[PDB]
Formats: sequence, C-alpha cells, structure tokens
Amino acid sequence: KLLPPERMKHSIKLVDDQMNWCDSAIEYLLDQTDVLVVGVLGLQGTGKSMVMSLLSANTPEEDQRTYVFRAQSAEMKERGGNQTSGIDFFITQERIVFLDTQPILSPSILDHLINNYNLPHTYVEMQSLQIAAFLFTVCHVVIVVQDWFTDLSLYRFLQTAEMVKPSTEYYPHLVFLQNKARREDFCPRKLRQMHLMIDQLMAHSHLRYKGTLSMLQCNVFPGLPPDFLDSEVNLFLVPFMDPLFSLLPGYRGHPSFQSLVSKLRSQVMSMARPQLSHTILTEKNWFHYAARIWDGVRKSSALAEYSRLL
Amino acid sequence: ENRCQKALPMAHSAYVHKNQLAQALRVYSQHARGPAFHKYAMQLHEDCYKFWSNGHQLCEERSLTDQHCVHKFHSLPKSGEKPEADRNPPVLYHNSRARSTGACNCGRKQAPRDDPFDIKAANYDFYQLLEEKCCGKLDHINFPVFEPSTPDPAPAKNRQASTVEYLPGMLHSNCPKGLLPKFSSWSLVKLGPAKSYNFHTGLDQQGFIPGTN
Ligand SMILES: Nc1ncnc2c1ncn2[C@@H]1O[C@H](COP(=O)(O)OP(=O)(O)OP(=O)(O)O)[C@@H](O)[C@H]1O
Ligand SMILES: [Mg+2]
Repeated sequence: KLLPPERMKHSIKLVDDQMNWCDSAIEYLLDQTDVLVVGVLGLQGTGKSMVMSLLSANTPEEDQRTYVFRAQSAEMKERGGNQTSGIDFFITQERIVFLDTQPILSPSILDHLINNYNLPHTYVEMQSLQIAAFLFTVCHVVIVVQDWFTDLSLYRFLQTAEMVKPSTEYYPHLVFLQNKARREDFCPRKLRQMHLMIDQLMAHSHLRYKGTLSMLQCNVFPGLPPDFLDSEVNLFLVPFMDPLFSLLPGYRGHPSFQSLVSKLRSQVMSMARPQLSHTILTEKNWFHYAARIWDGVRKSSALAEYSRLL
Repeated sequence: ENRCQKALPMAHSAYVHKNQLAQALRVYSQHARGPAFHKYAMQLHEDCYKFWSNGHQLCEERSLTDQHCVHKFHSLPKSGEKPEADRNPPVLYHNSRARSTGACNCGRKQAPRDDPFDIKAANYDFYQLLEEKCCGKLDHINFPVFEPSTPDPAPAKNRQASTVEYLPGMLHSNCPKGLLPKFSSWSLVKLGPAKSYNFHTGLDQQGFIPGTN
C-alpha cells in the first residue's frame, strides 16, 4: 500500500512548439516537498539533449535511439536542422525534475519561420529571451552548454535575459559546460585563462557562478593545488565520444568520457535546493507556480519595451 | 536608462529620515534595475537630504539633566544677540520645558529653576541671582577663578595658575595642573557664629521635611 505512483519511460512536452502551455505532467507528480529543478541552454549543435539524457536516466554505453530526450539524427545533420522543439519535461525516480530547451538563435528555426513584428528576425530573439527568463525564474539550476570556448555573444544574451526577467531577489546558479573538449583544453595553463576570462566577463552578473561545483576538488587534476587558480568558477568540461606493449591505446590527455559524465551527474544531484517564492512549495504547487509564471511572462510589459527598441 | 528613469518616479513619490530613505531605496531597487542604476540611485538619494531633514530636523541637544531640546533645529544666540524665532533656522536658547525648585547657596531661599543646558547656568547664574536676594551679605570663602592677564584668553587645548589659558569645564582629577575655570561651581558661606545653630530646634530654613532639619 506504498508502491510508487508510476515510472516515466519517455519525456513529455511541457510547452508546445507554438509557445502554448501543456498541462499533462500532473499525472506523474506527488505532494512531496524539496524538489530540484534543472534546466539547460545552448546553441544548435552543442548537445543539450544528449547531456540531459545522460544525466537523467541514461548511460553512455546505451544507444542514442532509446534516449529519454530525442537527439539529432544523422539524416538531420546533413540538412542543418534542429531536433528539439519547445520545452520538454522528465522526472527521475529521485524526484528530480529535468527541463530541456530548444536552441536559441538557431538558423533552423529562422529558416522554418521564413516560409510562414516588422521582420521575422526579432521573433526568434524574443523567444530565446522568454525561455531564458522562464528558466531563470522557475528552475533551481541552469546549465549552459557551449560548443566552442568564448562565443563572446552568450554572455551579453544572458545578461540581457536576466535584465528583462519577470521578477530579496532570487538568482539561480549558473553552470558553464564546455562540450566536445580536446586535449589542449585540459591543461592548467589554459584552465587559468578560461577561469580568468569567465570571471572578468561576468563581474556584475548577480548570478551564483562561483563557490559551487568546483571540478578541481573532483579529482580531475591530481596534483593541481587550489591556490593555483585566482577564482575557480563553476566550469566543467565534457570530452568527445570515446606482447602487451603493442596493444597500448592512444594517448588522449583527458579523462574518460564515462568518468567525467558520472562525476558531473553526481555533482549536479548533490547540489543545493534553495526556496523559490516566499513560501514552501510541493511538486504540484511548483507546477502551478511555473504555469502562472509562464502565463505572466507571455503577456509581460518589459518584453514590449524591449520590442519597440528593435 | 529607461528602466531606471521609470523606477525613479515611483520612489520619488514614496517619501528619522533614515527609515524613509531606506524604504524608498528598497522600493526603487525592487521596482527596476539595469546597467546604469547607480546614477539613478544617487540622484534619488541626494534629492533626499536636500529636501529631507530640514522640516523634522529636531534639535538633538540634551540638558545637563538628560532631557532633549523641544525645539526644531535652531542656532544659539551669539554673545549680546537677542533670540529671533522668525529666522531660518530660528535663533533660540535650548529648552527641555522641565522645571525644578532650587535653594540658594546658604539654603534659606528657594526659587523655580529651568533645566540647564550650560554649566554656568547650572552652577553659577541661578545661584548668583538668588544670592543678590538672600546670602550676598554673608561672609564668603571665595574659590580661585581664572583671572585673564590678556583681553582675549584662550580655552586650554586638551605652579602659578595660568593667566592666559582657562579651563573650559569644571576642575577634576583628569584636568591639566595649574588651570582654573572662569567661575567656581562651589560656594562656601558663613551663616553666623557657632551659637546660631540650636541643637534642640535644628536649622530654621524653609523646604525641610518635618523633623529632618
Ligand atoms: N560530446 C559529444 N561527443 C560526440 N558527439 C556528440 C557529443 N555531444 C553531442 N554529440 C552529437 O552531436 C549532435 C548534437 O545534437 P544533440 O542531439 O546532442 O543535441 P543538440 O545539439 O542540443 O540539439 P538541438 O539541435 O535540438 O539543439 C548529436 O548527433 C550527438 O550525437
Ligand atoms: Mg536537442
């Protein structure tokens, strides 16, 4: 008489591709408290869907055709199109909510909207800003996935999104995930430059991008002392897919993909869960709060002010 | 800039003054923010003090009996200047509205006494005014006071007594040796010969509780 409610096999659609709410996740929610919400953000081919799938209910040794979050297929890469649309939803058995996100400012959505405001160009930017603000106001942590280092345009977008957010202020933690890392990026000399650039580029961001999720203490660098870094921000690197002398494998210079994925998952799960509103909330209450926030963000006033400026 | 400008009017219509300033600042910060909020915050604040304080800017001065001045912020009259209530700020003496009754140096005569803000008003002027009316014909042992050898003697900055520098306050254990005050806070008066006290009747003076004289 204490069996679990149900087990989710595949992620559902929390928000339709037309920016419409979809109330269909209450069937898998309970009345428990102390819930954790994780969101993702990134460009078109960064790999947010794969990261979310591997961090929620998947393993690297499994296949990409059975992932909880649909990933880009080989036939789709040749056409230069996107796969994830709208916002997804999935909750693991540990009562951890995972939220996916479509690419921001991606040319695929723009091209699809061409054959369908003053011009059909600021619409994509506003949709991206709306999603960023929503994830920044109803999620406990947000992970930013970057295909390459220093895009120089994501920081400005993040600051602008946080400046136009809906609303003793609450600022969720920010995580910088560098996907498809190489050996050259796994050196202390380059690490210092990376941390310095990240810290100097977000000096007045008001977000919690430091003091938590320190990969230096996760045994990634055995002999690297903590004082070697002026300010270790929350940055993590994810590498590319992976008689006796002649059988020695090649030298990669970076830890195994599975090891880093497991470490990242453990660190994400062992994170804090601060309060969102000025009251305690449960799973159902959190769902209702998120729905109300999305409804308010859609018919907001700051967005119109920013729209007349473009 | 637009957000800061829009938020400034809301806070400007919301306003001792520290609580109001803090509330206005918090309201402005929660209303809107941007990349240039420091300028708007400074402008909103400074237009505080300028139009703040001067209005409910109470005099903070305390009497020597620990009572506050009842006046708004006011200036003290200079030596020989009359009180002017219509100036901004007003020129008034401090006043707590408290009154006591005090006896003279010799104890024979009582009068009403206003609550003193100055040490001369407390230890000298009240008693001098009563002395003219009561004990000024009795024998006195005078205490040494500062006698200026110069037309403008300086207050001492913090062995024959100094004739160039005076003690600004009262003589006490922490004072520099050889300084005297401008007036004595003490008085020693002869009421009469020893026979003027009668052991069976006590002292013949007013204000004594029955049987305690
Ligand atoms: N670390 C990685 N190493 C190798 N291949 C990867 C890595 N991450 C992602 N990929 C592959 O590159 C592509 C990235 O697309 P994926 O499905 O992971 O999500 P995405 O780029 O966030 O998608 P969307 O276009 O919806 O934003 C996929 O084909 C995936 O298999
Ligand atoms: Mg995707």
